[PDB]
Order: sequence, then C-alpha cells, then structure tokens
Amino acid sequence: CPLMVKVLDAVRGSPAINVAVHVFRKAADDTWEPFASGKTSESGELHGLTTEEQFVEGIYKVEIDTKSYWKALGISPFHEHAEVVFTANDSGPRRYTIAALLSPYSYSTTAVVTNP
Amino acid sequence: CPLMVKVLDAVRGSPAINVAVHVFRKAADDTWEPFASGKTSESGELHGLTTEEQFVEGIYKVEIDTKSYWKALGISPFHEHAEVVFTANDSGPRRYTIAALLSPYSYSTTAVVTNPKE
Amino acid sequence: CPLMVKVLDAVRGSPAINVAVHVFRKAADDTWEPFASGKTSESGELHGLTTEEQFVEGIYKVEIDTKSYWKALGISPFHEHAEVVFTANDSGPRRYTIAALLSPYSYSTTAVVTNP
Amino acid sequence: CPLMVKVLDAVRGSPAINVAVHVFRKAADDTWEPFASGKTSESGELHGLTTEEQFVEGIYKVEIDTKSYWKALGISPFHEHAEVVFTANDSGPRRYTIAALLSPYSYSTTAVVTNPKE
Ligand SMILES: N[C@@H](Cc1ccc(Oc2ccc(O)c(I)c2)c(I)c1)C(=O)O
Ligand SMILES: N[C@@H](Cc1ccc(Oc2ccc(O)c(I)c2)c(I)c1)C(=O)O
Repeated sequence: CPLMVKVLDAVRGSPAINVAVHVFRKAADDTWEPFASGKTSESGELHGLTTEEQFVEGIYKVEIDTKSYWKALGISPFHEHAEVVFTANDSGPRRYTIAALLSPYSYSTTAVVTNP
Repeated sequence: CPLMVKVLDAVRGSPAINVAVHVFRKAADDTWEPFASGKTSESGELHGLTTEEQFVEGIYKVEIDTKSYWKALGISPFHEHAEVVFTANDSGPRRYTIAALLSPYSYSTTAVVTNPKE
Repeated sequence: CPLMVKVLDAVRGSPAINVAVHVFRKAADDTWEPFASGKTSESGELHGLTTEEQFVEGIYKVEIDTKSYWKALGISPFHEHAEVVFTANDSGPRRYTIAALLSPYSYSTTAVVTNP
Repeated sequence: CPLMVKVLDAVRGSPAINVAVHVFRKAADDTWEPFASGKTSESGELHGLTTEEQFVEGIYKVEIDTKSYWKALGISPFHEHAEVVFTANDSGPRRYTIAALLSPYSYSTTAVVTNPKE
C-alpha cells in the first residue's frame, strides 16, 4: 500500500470520517489527471488507493474536501479544500502517509516517508 | 491592506525571508488568472498585493513557493508548494491575513479575518 | 490500552524514535507523582503505559523529552521539553491518543478521544 | 520588548482575546517563582511583561490559560493549559515572541528569536 491518508478533527479530538479525497497525477500537458479516489473510514483512514506498479515517480496532488466536512457539522469554514502537492521520487517510489489535522480556520499537514 | 501574508520558519525560529508568493482569482471560464505577486520581507511579511476596489468577491488561490526556500537552505523538502484556496468578500468586504509556519515535511496555515473600520 | 503516545519528526518526515516520555498524576498535595514511563519505538509509538484499573479520573501530565532528541541530531532546539496536561474524565475513563509533531522551534499536539 | 506573546483562535479565525498568561523563572532552590502576568489584548497580543534588565539568563515557563478561554465560549476543551518551557538569554540577550494557535483538542506553538539592535 504505497499511499495512505489519515485525517483528524481538532475541534472534537476524533478522526475525520467520510471525508472525500481525490488524487491527481501531473500530465504531459501539465494538466491534472484523476488517479485515485475515496472516503475516509471510521478511523479517518484511506488506503489501497494504488499499487506499487501503478504508483510511479511523478507529481501528485491530494485534494481533501474539508469544506463539505464542516458544513455537515453546521460550521462555516474558511477553506474551499486542503491540497497537498509533492514529487513521489525520494529514492525510487516508497511508503507515503499524508496526514492532515483540521480546524474551521486552519489546517496542518505532514508526510511520513518510511520504507519497511 | 485587504490581503496580507506572514510566513515563519520552524527549523530556525525566524521569519521566512524572500519567499515568493503568487495570487490567482478563479475566472469566469473557470480558469485561474494571475492577480498579484510578491516576496516576503525581512519580517516574513507581504503587503500591498491589492486594493479594496480591486479585491472583489471571488475564489482566490495563494500559492507559496516553499520548495525554492528549502532548496536555498540546502534542504530537499517534501512539498512542491503550499496553496491556500478560499472564497473572499462574499458577505461584504473583509481583511484577510494568511499565515504559514513551515517545516521541511510539514506546514501549518491559518487565517485571521477582520471586519473593516467604517 | 487506555493511553498511547505517538511522536513524529517534521524535519525528516519520519517517526521520532527513542524519545523519552514520563507520565505524572496530580497528587493530594498538588505535586506531581511519577506514574508511567517509556521510550518511543521504531514507529514513534508508546503503549501499555497503564491499565484500565490503574487509569482513574484525575489530572495527568505527559512530558516529552524533545531537547534530547534534537541534540542527538546535532540540532540546537528551543524547548526544554513538550508538556501535555489534561483531565482524564470525559464520560468516565476512555481511549486517549496523545500525538506530537516536532520541529526545532515548534511543536503541535492533538488528542484523539475514541471509545471502541 | 524582550518577551511578547501572540495567541490566535483556529475555530473562529481571529485573535484570542483576554486570554490569561503567567510567566515563571526556575529558582535557585529549583522552584518555579512568579515572574510576570497579563492578558491578551484585542489583537491577541501581550506586551510589557518585563525589561531587558529584569530578563536575565534562566529557565522560563509561559503558561497560557487555554481552559478558561474555551469554557467562556461554551466549549469543554481537552487541555488544562498550554505551557512553553525554554532557556533564555544564555548566549547573550535576545528578543522572544512565543505564538500559539488554539483549537479545543489541539494547539500549536512556535518561537521567533531575534538579536537586538545595537
Ligand atoms: N500516525 C500516522 C500519521 C499521523 C497523522 C496525524 C498525526 O497527528 C498530528 C498532531 C498534530 C498535527 O499538527 C498534525 I498535521 C498531526 C500524527 I503525530 C501522525 C503514521 O505515522 O503512519
Ligand atoms: N502575526 C500575524 C499572524 C501569525 C503568525 C504566526 C503565528 O504563530 C503560529 C503558531 C502555530 C501555527 O500553526 C501557525 I499557521 C502560527 C500566529 I498565532 C499568528 C497576524 O497578526 O496576522
């Protein structure tokens, strides 16, 4: 499982579940092509977006539908969505955990890059 | 100033100096159009991007070139850049401060929205 | 496992391993009595600090030896240590995950409070 | 000002107003002694805690009463308070800005250290 997403809610101290997430790969054109997609589980986690054969070196975009999540809660958010953009290079392709902690007016994100 | 940007560095505990920033407005054809550009000062601040008149209701994108900053320091960061996407001035005109705290594998961002003086 | 600690390194995008952690419980006197203690694993995690019988309602302190961690890396840190202080109340006692992301000059912390 | 505190609220995207702050200095008997006290202003800032003269080398503790702030809003937060512990002025005198970004179950803190003007 080369790419995983974890989202937490900072307002309630709990995972952020049923959060929509879209992954994009940079194309020739420099446009963005749809790649992988899901909704976070009960544990705020998303896995099995891709495989080690399909996940090659290149530029990816991870888009988190944060605004949908706050609306659902009756809270007016600042952000349209949270985007994370990185090169999936490093050594060669590896094990990426993209995590995001959310607040109505803020967000933090970190990457944990480990090889077993 | 209706739009102000503040960038800090978490590795050194100082302002992030000469950091490039690009602002875009979502166009009618649903395209991102260049709106304004600049670099952080000595205090990690960016002022004078726009005017109250110019800053109408819409969807804005603030892209911060975090990648070029870390490279200049000898670090190879994870992110290509930090982008902040929001709707502005949709319930009357406000003042926006977008702040970012940067690390090589992480970043945090918050906004302060204020109601102009009348 | 009523209380778990997870620590990540924001400079390197990896767990923060071999990080010393001390837990304290508020005493009668209002002093702090030693309670639980460990070192984070390879995954930056610490578990089995206590049991559901010993973990009763009260005030706890979680002290993370961050300065030791940066020194070891040849990096001069700001902080003497990172402290987290909370009431282990909520409903009755529950499932607490205390997480911390570290930078030489900053730190963020969040609590995830879930009941299975 | 050698020591300045800035607190922001992440739920509302505004400064954290009337937040109490207590500063301590580790004593010789290895006890925490009260050093200074105050409340954040309208801009979420706290100034005038101490003087260059008074602010000697030592170990300081900045305790922020985050618990009382959230209660005042109708929220029951996780933390009892936010504490920042650091060594100050140990390689000559500097200026310190401690900033905190607050949420009910989380907080983030960073420092900006500057070399005085001479
Ligand atoms: N546990 C995962 C990833 C993950 C996700 C969220 C986290 O908490 C925080 C705590 C504070 C923050 O600002 C942020 I962003 C995240 C942490 I620490 C780690 C793994 O290691 O595989
Ligand atoms: N001076 C600026 C804003 C500004 C900048 C950095 C800050 O610290 C932190 C501390 C933690 C964070 O995650 C972040 I993002 C910022 C804070 I609080 C506020 C203004 O008045 O608008």
